[PDB]
Amino acid sequence: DAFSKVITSADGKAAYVGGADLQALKKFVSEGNKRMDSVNAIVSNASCIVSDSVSGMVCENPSLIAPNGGVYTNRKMAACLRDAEIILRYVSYSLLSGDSSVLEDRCLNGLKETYASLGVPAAGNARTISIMKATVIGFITNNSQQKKLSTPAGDCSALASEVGGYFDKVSSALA
Amino acid sequence: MLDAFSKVITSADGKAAYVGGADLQALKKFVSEGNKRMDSVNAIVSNASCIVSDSVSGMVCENPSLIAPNGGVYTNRKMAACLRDAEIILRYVSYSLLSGDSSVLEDRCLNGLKETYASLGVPAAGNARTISIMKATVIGFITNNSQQKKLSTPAGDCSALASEVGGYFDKVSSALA
Amino acid sequence: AMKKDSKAPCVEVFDERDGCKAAGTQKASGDDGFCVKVSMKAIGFNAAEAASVTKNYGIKRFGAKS
Amino acid sequence: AMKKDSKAPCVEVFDERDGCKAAGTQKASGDDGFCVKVSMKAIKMNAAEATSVTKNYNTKLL
Ligand SMILES: */C=C/C1=C(C)C(=O)N/C1=C\c1[nH]c(/C=C2\N=C(C[C@H]3NC(=O)C(C(*)=C)=C3C)C(C)=C2CCC(=O)O)c(CCC(=O)O)c1C
Ligand SMILES: */C=C/C1=C(C)C(=O)N/C1=C\c1[nH]c(/C=C2\N=C(C[C@H]3NC(=O)C(C(*)=C)=C3C)C(C)=C2CCC(=O)O)c(CCC(=O)O)c1C
Ligand SMILES: *[C@@H](C)[C@H]1/C(=C/C2=NC(=C\c3[nH]c(C[C@H]4NC(=O)C(C=C)=C4C)c(C)c3CCC(=O)O)/C(CCC(=O)O)=C2C)NC(=O)[C@@H]1C
Ligand SMILES: *[C@@H](C)[C@H]1/C(=C/C2=NC(=C\c3[nH]c(C[C@H]4NC(=O)C(C=C)=C4C)c(C)c3CCC(=O)O)/C(CCC(=O)O)=C2C)NC(=O)[C@@H]1C
Ligand SMILES: *[C@@H](C)[C@H]1/C(=C/C2=NC(=C\c3[nH]c(C[C@H]4NC(=O)C(C=C)=C4C)c(C)c3CCC(=O)O)/C(CCC(=O)O)=C2C)NC(=O)[C@@H]1C
Ligand SMILES: *[C@@H](C)[C@H]1/C(=C/C2=NC(=C\c3[nH]c(C[C@H]4NC(=O)C(C=C)=C4C)c(C)c3CCC(=O)O)/C(CCC(=O)O)=C2C)NC(=O)[C@@H]1C
Ligand SMILES: *[C@H](C)[C@H]1/C(=C/C2=NC(=C\c3[nH]c(C[C@H]4NC(=O)C(C=C)=C4C)c(C)c3CCC(=O)O)/C(CCC(=O)O)=C2C)NC(=O)[C@@H]1C
Ligand SMILES: *[C@H](C)[C@H]1/C(=C/C2=NC(=C\c3[nH]c(C[C@H]4NC(=O)C(C=C)=C4C)c(C)c3CCC(=O)O)/C(CCC(=O)O)=C2C)NC(=O)[C@@H]1C
Repeated sequence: DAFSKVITSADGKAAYVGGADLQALKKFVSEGNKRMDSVNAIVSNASCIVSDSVSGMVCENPSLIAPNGGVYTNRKMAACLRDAEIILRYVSYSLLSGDSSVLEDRCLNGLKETYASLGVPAAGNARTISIMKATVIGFITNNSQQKKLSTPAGDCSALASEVGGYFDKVSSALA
Repeated sequence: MLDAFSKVITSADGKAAYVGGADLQALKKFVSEGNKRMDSVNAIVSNASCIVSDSVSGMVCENPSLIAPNGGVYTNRKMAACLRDAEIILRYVSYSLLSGDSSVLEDRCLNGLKETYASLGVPAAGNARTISIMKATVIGFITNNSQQKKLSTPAGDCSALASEVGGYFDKVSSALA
Repeated sequence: AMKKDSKAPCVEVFDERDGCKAAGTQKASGDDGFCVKVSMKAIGFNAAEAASVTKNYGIKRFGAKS
Repeated sequence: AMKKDSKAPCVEVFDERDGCKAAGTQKASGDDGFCVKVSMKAIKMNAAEATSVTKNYNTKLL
C-alpha cells in the first residue's frame, strides 16, 4: 500500500521502499528482479523513448506539424510530448505494481473523450503508442541498437509481453 | 547590472540570478554577437548530458584499458566522478561563452586542477581526449555539422563563436597538459 | 477518472550493491542496496525537446526501423 | 582557486517570444521573451549514466 497511497495522496510526496518491505513487494509479483530492471529501463530512458515516438509519428505524417496540425506550434508539440511521457509513466507504474488498475483509473478513464473534444487525432496517438511500445520491448529484449541495458544476460520475454499488454490497454482505450 | 551573472560565481546565498528585459539587453550588448552567442550557450547546456557521455565514451573506446582494473574509470564510482568532471568543465566553458571571457574558468575550475589530477592518478592522455571530443562536439552543433540533431536557429554563420569557444576548451587542455 | 492535472507516478529505481553511498540519501531502512522511490508529480512541458522534435523529426536515430 | 566542491555555473537560456507562459516562472523584468538564468550548483554524480557508459562505450551514436 506504500506506493498505492502515493497515487491518492494530496501532495504526492515521495515514498521510499527498501529492505524487507521491498523484498516483500518483489515477492508478490512475478520475476521481481527482472521486473525492477524493466521498470528502470523505462524510466531511465523516458526522454528518448518519448522523443523518438513522437518524432516517428510526425515523420510518418508531416502534416501534423503544418498549420492546423495536431502538433503545429511549440505549445502543442510540448503538450504532446508531455502526454506521451505521462502515459509512459503510468505504464511504468503498472509494470512496477503488476497490474493496470491505476493506469485505467487515473490515465485512461475519460482520455478518449478529452482528446475528442480537443481534436487530438487518434491516428497520431496510435502511432506514438506503437513506437513507445516497440522501444520499451526493444530495451527489455536486447534489441535496442544504440544503448543496451546493464543487466545479467537472460530472457525477459515474459515481462516484455506483460508491458506490451499495458500499452495495448492504452491503444484500445484511445482507438 | 552588468555583474548580474558574475555575482553568482562569488555569492554564498545559493540563489539563482534571472536576467531579462533591459538588464539582459545590456549584457548581450556588452559582448559580441549577443543573439548567436545565446543560441551557442543554449546549444551547450541543452545537450550537456549527451556531450559529456559521448566524449567520455570516445575516450574509453579508443583506449579501453581505462576501464580495465587499475584503469582511470574502472568501477562505477570512478566512471561517475569522470562524467561529473567532464560536465563541470563543460559548464565552466558554457559560462565563459555567456560572459565573453575565460577568467572564471581559469580561476575557479583550472587553477590547481592539474595538481589534483596528478595526485589522484587521473590520466592526462584520457583527459586530453575527453576535452578534444567535447570541443569537437560543441563546434559541431554550432557549425551545423551535427548529424543526429541540428539546432533550431535562423540559418547563418557561427564560425567566430565556434573559434571563441574552441579557445576556451584550449585553455582547459593547456592547463591540464 | 483522468483528472486533467498532468500528474503521473514518477518511479526511480536504485541498485547500490557496489557500496557507493552519497551522504543524506538514506531514506528507508535496508542494507542490501535496493530501493524504489515513487512520487506523484505534474509532468511539465519541455520547450527545448519540443523545439528539437519540430526541427529534427525526420532524422532516424538509434538504429531504429523506418 | 579550484575549490574541490564540484560547484559549477549552471546556465539556462529562455526564448519565449511565442508568447507561451507557464505560471510562476516570471522572475526577471522584461516582456520581449528573453531570459537567462545562472546559478552555482554542485554537479552530482549520475550512477545511471556511469553504468550506461561502462556498458555502451564501444557503440558510436547511430
Ligand atoms: C550530443 C550528442 C550528439 C548529438 C545529439 C549529435 O547530433 N551529435 C552528437 C555528438 C557528436 N560527436 C562528435 C564527435 C565525436 N564523437 C566521438 C566518440 C565516438 N566515436 C568513437 O569512435 C566512439 C567509441 C566507439 C564514440 C563514443 C569521437 C571520437 C568524435 C570525433 C572527435 C574529433 O573530431 O576529434 C560530433 C562532431 C561531429 C562529428 O560527427 O564528428 C558531434 C556533433
Ligand atoms: C530511447 C532511444 C533509443 C536508444 C538509446 C536505443 O538504443 N534505441 C532507442 C529507440 C528505439 N526506437 C525503436 C523503434 C522505432 N523508432 C521509430 C521512429 C523513427 N523511425 C522513423 O522512420 C522516424 C522518422 C524519420 C523516426 C524518428 C520507428 C518508426 C520505430 C519502429 C516502431 C515499430 O517497430 O513499430 C526501437 C525498437 C528497436 C528498433 O530499433 O527498431 C528502439 C529501441
Ligand atoms: C530484461 C529485463 C533484461 C535482463 C534482466 C535480468 N535481471 C536479472 C537479475 C537481477 N537484477 C537485479 C537488480 C534489480 N532488482 C532490484 O531490486 C533492483 C532495484 C530495486 C534492480 C535494478 C537483481 C538483484 C538480480 C538478481 C541477482 C543478480 O543476478 O544480480 C537477471 C537474472 C535472472 C533472474 O534473476 O531472474 C536477468 C536476466 N537481462 C537481459 O538480458 C534483459 C535485457
Ligand atoms: C550558431 C549559434 C547557429 C545560428 C545562430 C543564429 N541565431 C541568430 C539570431 C537570433 N537568435 C536569437 C535567440 C537568442 N537571443 C536571445 O536573447 C536568446 C535567449 C535569451 C536566444 C536563444 C534572436 C533573438 C536572434 C535575432 C532575431 C532572429 O533572427 O530571430 C542568427 C541570425 C544572425 C544574427 O542575428 O546575428 C543566427 C545565424 N545559426 C546557425 O546556422 C548556427 C547553427
Ligand atoms: C508555454 C507553456 C511554453 C513553456 C513555458 C515554460 N517556461 C518555463 C520556465 C521558465 N521560463 C522562464 C523565462 C521567463 N521568465 C521570465 O522572468 C522571463 C523574462 C523576464 C521569461 C522569458 C524562466 C526564468 C523559467 C524558469 C523559472 C524557474 O527556474 O523556476 C517552464 C517550466 C518548466 C519546468 O517547470 O520544468 C515552462 C513550462 N513550456 C513549453 O514547452 C511551452 C511551449
Ligand atoms: C556513490 C557516490 C554512487 C552514487 C550514489 C548516489 N545515490 C544517490 C541517490 C539516492 N540513492 C538512493 C538509494 C539508497 N537510499 C536508501 O534509503 C536505500 C535503501 C534503503 C538505498 C539503496 C536514494 C533513495 C536516493 C535519492 C535520495 C532522495 O530521493 O532524496 C545520489 C544522489 C544523486 C543526485 O542527488 O543527483 C548519488 C550521488 N552515485 C554514483 O554515481 C556513485 C556510483
Ligand atoms: C501527442 C502524442 C498527441 C497530442 C497531444 C496533446 N494533448 C493536449 C492536451 C491535453 N492532454 C490532456 C491529457 C493529459 N492530462 C492528464 O492529466 C493526463 C493523465 C493524467 C493526460 C494524458 C489534457 C487534459 C489536455 C488539455 C489540458 C492540458 O493541456 O492540461 C494537446 C493540446 C491540444 C490543444 O490545446 O488543442 C496536445 C497537442 N497531440 C497530437 O497531435 C498527438 C497525437
Ligand atoms: C574524466 C574525464 C577523467 C577522470 C576523472 C576523475 N576525477 C576524479 C576526482 C576529482 N575531480 C576533481 C575536480 C572537480 N572538482 C571540482 O570542484 C572541480 C571544479 C570546480 C572539478 C573539475 C576533484 C577535486 C576530485 C577529487 C575529489 C572528488 O572526487 O570529488 C576522479 C576520482 C579519482 C579517484 O578517486 O581515484 C576521477 C576518476 N578520470 C579519468 O580517468 C578521466 C580521464
